[PDB]
Amino acid sequence: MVLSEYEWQLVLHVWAKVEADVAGHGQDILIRLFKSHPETLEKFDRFKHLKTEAEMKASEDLKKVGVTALTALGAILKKKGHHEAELKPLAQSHATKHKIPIKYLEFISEAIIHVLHSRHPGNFGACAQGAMNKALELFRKDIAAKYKELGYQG
Ligand code: HEM
Repeated sequence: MVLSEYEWQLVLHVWAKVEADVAGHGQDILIRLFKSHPETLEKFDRFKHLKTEAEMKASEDLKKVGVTALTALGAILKKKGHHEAELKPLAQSHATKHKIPIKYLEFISEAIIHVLHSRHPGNFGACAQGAMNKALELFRKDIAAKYKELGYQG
């Protein structure tokens, strides 16, 4: 699949809103992920004891993890599908070290869309939601290919 320039511009326009406060957005996204899919928290060896939203919010270390993830995602989205350099090390760490199934990337894609819908309806209307779905789907498909190259199904 490919995104049009129109679609990339919708994706990057709403992404600029995230950058007003990446840490706050990442906190919402991670908490959404963990509460919607408690099994995902088990993958974070440093944080798997933080089993409620109140505990999650009170860890600056967890919020720094959120910043790291969203900063990397922002850089990937700005490659507009020419993102192969950014994905090889990311796939290697998530396939082989963190052991993240592709389905968990579908979960965090869901959480990202949910948080953007909650916080930025003025720039996350119907067209922008479709474009972001496609951009994150492309990210997951390209990661899944790199998983396969490393011998992991995902
Ligand atoms: C948009 C999707 C994601 C992006 C861009 C992303 C990015 C990153 C980056 C850049 C790092 C630090 C370098 C590395 O270890 O590769 C990291 C660490 C990590 N990621 Fe991801 N990630 C994503 C999704 C996920 C998901 C869904 C999970 C688990 C359900 C996960 C689990 C982890 C863990 C456990 C670490 C190590 C955290 C720590 O330092 O304690 N990642 N991620």
